[PDB]
Amino acid sequence: LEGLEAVRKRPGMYIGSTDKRGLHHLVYEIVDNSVDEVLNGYGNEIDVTINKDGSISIEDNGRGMPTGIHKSGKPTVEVIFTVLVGASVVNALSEWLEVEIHRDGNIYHQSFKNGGSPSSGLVKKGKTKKTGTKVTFKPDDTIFKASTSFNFDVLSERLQESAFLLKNLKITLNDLRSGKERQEHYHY
Ligand SMILES: CO[C@@H]1[C@@H](OC(N)=O)[C@@H](O)[C@H](Oc2ccc3c(O)c(NC(=O)c4ccc(O)c(CC=C(C)C)c4)c(=O)oc3c2C)OC1(C)C
Repeated sequence: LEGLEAVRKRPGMYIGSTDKRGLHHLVYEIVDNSVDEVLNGYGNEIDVTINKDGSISIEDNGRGMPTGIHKSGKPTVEVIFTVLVGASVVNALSEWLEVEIHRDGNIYHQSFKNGGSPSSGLVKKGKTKKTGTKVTFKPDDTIFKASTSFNFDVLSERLQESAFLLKNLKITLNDLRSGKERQEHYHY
Protein backbone atom coordinates (compact mmCIF):
# COMPACT_ATOMS: atom_id res chain seq x y z
CA LEU A 1 0.00 0.00 0.00
CA GLU A 2 1.50 3.34 1.29
CA GLY A 3 3.30 1.18 3.92
CA LEU A 4 6.21 0.59 1.51
CA GLU A 5 6.41 4.42 0.96
CA ALA A 6 6.36 4.90 4.79
CA VAL A 7 9.53 2.70 5.10
CA ARG A 8 11.14 4.70 2.22
CA LYS A 9 10.41 7.99 4.21
CA ARG A 10 11.69 6.93 7.70
CA PRO A 11 13.98 3.86 7.05
CA GLY A 12 15.69 4.28 10.45
CA MET A 13 12.32 3.62 12.17
CA TYR A 14 12.24 0.09 10.63
CA ILE A 15 15.93 -0.77 10.22
CA GLY A 16 18.26 0.28 13.04
CA SER A 17 19.75 3.36 11.32
CA THR A 18 20.08 4.89 7.83
CA ASP A 19 23.83 4.15 7.52
CA LYS A 20 26.24 1.23 6.60
CA ARG A 21 25.01 -0.64 9.76
CA GLY A 22 21.40 -0.37 8.40
CA LEU A 23 22.49 -1.46 4.88
CA HIS A 24 24.08 -4.63 6.35
CA HIS A 25 20.98 -5.22 8.56
CA LEU A 26 19.01 -5.66 5.23
CA VAL A 27 21.24 -8.75 4.56
CA TYR A 28 20.90 -10.06 8.17
CA GLU A 29 17.10 -9.80 7.85
CA ILE A 30 17.16 -12.10 4.77
CA VAL A 31 19.71 -14.53 6.48
CA ASP A 32 17.37 -14.56 9.58
CA ASN A 33 14.51 -15.81 7.32
CA SER A 34 16.80 -18.77 6.22
CA VAL A 35 17.85 -19.34 9.91
CA ASP A 36 14.11 -19.49 10.90
CA GLU A 37 13.69 -22.32 8.30
CA VAL A 38 16.89 -24.11 9.56
CA LEU A 39 15.35 -23.98 13.10
CA ASN A 40 11.93 -25.11 11.61
CA GLY A 41 13.92 -28.34 10.84
CA TYR A 42 14.80 -27.89 7.17
CA GLY A 43 18.09 -26.86 5.67
CA ASN A 44 21.78 -27.00 6.66
CA GLU A 45 23.42 -24.58 4.19
CA ILE A 46 23.26 -20.82 3.62
CA ASP A 47 25.07 -19.18 0.69
CA VAL A 48 25.64 -15.38 0.59
CA THR A 49 27.02 -13.92 -2.66
CA ILE A 50 28.06 -10.30 -3.37
CA ASN A 51 27.37 -9.97 -7.12
CA LYS A 52 29.45 -7.84 -9.57
CA ASP A 53 26.60 -5.25 -9.75
CA GLY A 54 26.54 -4.72 -5.96
CA SER A 55 23.36 -6.74 -5.38
CA ILE A 56 23.44 -9.59 -2.85
CA SER A 57 22.05 -13.18 -3.00
CA ILE A 58 21.01 -15.23 0.06
CA GLU A 59 20.36 -18.88 -0.86
CA ASP A 60 19.26 -21.76 1.36
CA ASN A 61 18.21 -25.45 1.09
CA GLY A 62 15.11 -25.15 3.30
CA ARG A 63 11.70 -26.32 2.02
CA GLY A 64 11.18 -23.20 -0.09
CA MET A 65 8.59 -20.51 0.79
CA PRO A 66 4.88 -21.70 0.67
CA THR A 67 3.25 -20.55 -2.65
CA GLY A 68 -0.47 -20.80 -1.78
CA ILE A 69 -3.06 -18.20 -0.83
CA HIS A 70 -2.54 -16.27 2.43
CA LYS A 71 -5.52 -15.46 4.76
CA SER A 72 -5.78 -11.93 3.16
CA GLY A 73 -6.75 -13.48 -0.23
CA LYS A 74 -3.39 -12.49 -1.72
CA PRO A 75 -0.63 -15.07 -2.55
CA THR A 76 1.74 -15.79 0.46
CA VAL A 77 5.11 -14.93 -1.27
CA GLU A 78 3.62 -11.54 -2.28
CA VAL A 79 2.33 -10.85 1.27
CA ILE A 80 5.76 -11.62 2.90
CA PHE A 81 7.61 -9.16 0.63
CA THR A 82 4.96 -6.34 0.56
CA VAL A 83 3.16 -6.29 3.99
CA LEU A 84 4.74 -4.79 7.16
CA VAL A 85 12.24 -6.75 11.01
CA GLY A 86 10.40 -8.29 7.99
CA ALA A 87 11.34 -9.07 4.34
CA SER A 88 8.89 -6.28 3.23
CA VAL A 89 11.28 -3.66 4.78
CA VAL A 90 14.21 -5.03 2.64
CA ASN A 91 11.91 -4.87 -0.45
CA ALA A 92 10.87 -1.25 0.27
CA LEU A 93 14.57 -0.13 0.50
CA SER A 94 15.62 -1.97 -2.66
CA GLU A 95 15.50 -0.60 -6.23
CA TRP A 96 14.84 -4.28 -7.11
CA LEU A 97 14.25 -7.63 -5.38
CA GLU A 98 13.90 -11.14 -6.84
CA VAL A 99 12.81 -14.42 -5.19
CA GLU A 100 13.48 -17.87 -6.52
CA ILE A 101 11.85 -20.89 -4.86
CA HIS A 102 12.63 -24.60 -5.48
CA ARG A 103 9.59 -26.46 -3.99
CA ASP A 104 7.21 -29.41 -4.93
CA GLY A 105 9.39 -30.25 -7.98
CA ASN A 106 8.96 -26.72 -9.43
CA ILE A 107 10.96 -23.46 -9.70
CA TYR A 108 8.92 -20.34 -8.89
CA HIS A 109 10.11 -16.76 -9.52
CA GLN A 110 8.72 -13.37 -8.47
CA SER A 111 10.16 -9.88 -9.22
CA PHE A 112 9.64 -6.53 -7.36
CA LYS A 113 10.91 -3.09 -8.42
CA ASN A 114 11.24 0.57 -7.38
CA GLY A 115 10.52 0.10 -3.68
CA GLY A 116 8.57 -3.15 -3.58
CA SER A 117 6.02 -2.78 -6.40
CA PRO A 118 5.37 -6.30 -7.87
CA SER A 119 6.88 -6.35 -11.41
CA SER A 120 5.40 -9.84 -12.00
CA GLY A 121 3.21 -12.41 -10.23
CA LEU A 122 4.62 -15.71 -8.97
CA VAL A 123 5.71 -17.43 -12.19
CA LYS A 124 6.61 -21.11 -12.68
CA LYS A 125 9.95 -20.91 -14.60
CA GLY A 126 11.09 -24.56 -14.65
CA LYS A 127 11.45 -27.90 -12.80
CA THR A 128 13.84 -29.09 -10.07
CA LYS A 129 14.70 -31.92 -7.62
CA LYS A 130 16.41 -29.40 -5.31
CA THR A 131 14.57 -27.45 -2.58
CA GLY A 132 14.92 -23.98 -1.01
CA THR A 133 14.70 -20.19 -1.42
CA LYS A 134 17.10 -17.67 -3.02
CA VAL A 135 16.58 -13.90 -2.41
CA THR A 136 18.54 -11.37 -4.45
CA PHE A 137 18.09 -7.66 -3.76
CA LYS A 138 19.93 -4.42 -4.67
CA PRO A 139 19.61 -1.64 -2.03
CA ASP A 140 18.36 1.75 -3.26
CA ASP A 141 21.02 4.54 -3.75
CA THR A 142 18.30 7.18 -3.01
CA ILE A 143 17.84 5.70 0.53
CA PHE A 144 21.51 5.00 1.36
CA LYS A 145 22.76 8.28 -0.13
CA ALA A 146 26.41 7.83 1.15
CA SER A 147 26.96 4.10 0.07
CA THR A 148 25.21 0.84 -1.11
CA SER A 149 28.48 -1.24 -1.34
CA PHE A 150 28.68 -4.24 1.03
CA ASN A 151 31.79 -4.83 3.14
CA PHE A 152 32.96 -8.49 3.06
CA ASP A 153 34.59 -8.31 6.56
CA VAL A 154 31.45 -6.85 8.24
CA LEU A 155 29.21 -9.66 6.73
CA SER A 156 31.82 -12.33 7.60
CA GLU A 157 31.85 -11.47 11.40
CA ARG A 158 28.04 -11.76 11.54
CA LEU A 159 27.82 -14.98 9.45
CA GLN A 160 30.63 -16.54 11.56
CA GLU A 161 28.59 -15.76 14.70
CA SER A 162 25.35 -17.23 13.16
CA ALA A 163 27.31 -20.44 12.16
CA PHE A 164 28.75 -20.68 15.73
CA LEU A 165 25.39 -19.92 17.45
CA LEU A 166 23.45 -22.49 15.42
CA LYS A 167 25.94 -25.41 14.72
CA ASN A 168 25.85 -27.95 11.78
CA LEU A 169 25.11 -25.05 9.44
CA LYS A 170 27.58 -24.33 6.65
CA ILE A 171 27.53 -20.61 5.81
CA THR A 172 29.42 -19.57 2.75
CA LEU A 173 30.19 -15.98 1.89
CA ASN A 174 31.36 -15.09 -1.63
CA ASP A 175 32.40 -11.87 -3.35
CA LEU A 176 32.16 -11.77 -7.19
CA ARG A 177 33.09 -8.04 -7.55
CA SER A 178 36.00 -7.27 -10.03
CA GLY A 179 39.42 -7.28 -8.26
CA LYS A 180 38.13 -8.00 -4.72
CA GLU A 181 37.07 -11.66 -5.17
CA ARG A 182 37.03 -13.69 -1.92
CA GLN A 183 35.49 -16.93 -0.64
CA GLU A 184 34.99 -18.10 2.93
CA HIS A 185 33.01 -20.82 4.65
CA TYR A 186 32.04 -21.23 8.33
CA HIS A 187 30.82 -24.37 10.11
CA TYR A 188 30.89 -25.36 13.82
C1 LIG B 1 10.90 -15.08 3.74
O1 LIG B 1 10.11 -16.26 3.84
C2 LIG B 1 10.16 -16.89 5.12
C3 LIG B 1 10.98 -18.17 5.07
O2 LIG B 1 12.32 -17.93 4.57
C4 LIG B 1 12.95 -18.93 3.92
N1 LIG B 1 14.14 -18.54 3.50
O3 LIG B 1 12.47 -20.04 3.76
C5 LIG B 1 11.00 -18.86 6.43
O4 LIG B 1 11.60 -18.06 7.43
C6 LIG B 1 9.58 -19.25 6.83
O5 LIG B 1 9.25 -20.36 6.03
C7 LIG B 1 8.08 -21.07 6.24
C8 LIG B 1 7.10 -20.71 7.17
C9 LIG B 1 5.96 -21.48 7.29
C10 LIG B 1 5.79 -22.63 6.51
C11 LIG B 1 4.67 -23.55 6.67
O6 LIG B 1 3.73 -23.15 7.52
C12 LIG B 1 4.60 -24.72 5.97
N2 LIG B 1 3.70 -25.81 6.12
C13 LIG B 1 3.73 -26.69 7.19
O7 LIG B 1 4.48 -26.53 8.16
C14 LIG B 1 2.79 -27.85 7.12
C15 LIG B 1 3.07 -29.00 7.85
C16 LIG B 1 2.19 -30.06 7.87
C17 LIG B 1 1.00 -29.99 7.14
O8 LIG B 1 0.13 -31.03 7.20
C18 LIG B 1 0.70 -28.86 6.37
C19 LIG B 1 -0.56 -28.82 5.53
C20 LIG B 1 -1.13 -27.47 5.19
C21 LIG B 1 -2.38 -27.04 5.34
C22 LIG B 1 -3.48 -27.87 5.93
C23 LIG B 1 -2.79 -25.66 4.94
C24 LIG B 1 1.61 -27.80 6.38
C25 LIG B 1 5.68 -25.02 4.94
O9 LIG B 1 5.74 -25.98 4.22
O10 LIG B 1 6.71 -24.11 4.82
C26 LIG B 1 6.78 -22.96 5.58
C27 LIG B 1 7.94 -22.20 5.43
C28 LIG B 1 9.04 -22.61 4.47
O11 LIG B 1 8.65 -18.16 6.72
C29 LIG B 1 8.67 -17.21 5.62
C30 LIG B 1 7.78 -17.80 4.53
C31 LIG B 1 8.05 -15.94 6.17
